Amino acid sequence: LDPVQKLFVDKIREYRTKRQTSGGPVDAGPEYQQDLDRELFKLKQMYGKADMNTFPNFTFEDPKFE
Amino acid sequence: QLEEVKQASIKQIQDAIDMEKSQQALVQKRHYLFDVQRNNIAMALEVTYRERLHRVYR
Repeated sequence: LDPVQKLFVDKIREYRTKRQTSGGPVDAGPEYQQDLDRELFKLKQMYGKADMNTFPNFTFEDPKFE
Repeated sequence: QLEEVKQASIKQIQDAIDMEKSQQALVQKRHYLFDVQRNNIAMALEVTYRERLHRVYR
């Protein structure tokens, strides 16, 4: 064959179309969402429920000595 | 006669030697004891500062 780049055009088109109509799962419809929501929770479990928009800081003390 | 002179000889020098050796030891050993304790203290804390840096950076 011969069309190399004319095929790539055909693929290209839809990439922009979706981006310029963003909303939900993008023409996917709810179906992408239903998985996503679980996945995002699961990843929280790997780091525990520590907030990620906070900065942590604490003090630290002393024990018995000699 | 000669027996008592050598016998007394051991016993009188003994009580000295031992006590001058005891005296010399306690000076350096007691200063060492103090020293070692300071040692052990300092360590722990730089550790405590060090550990916090690793922990929070993680």
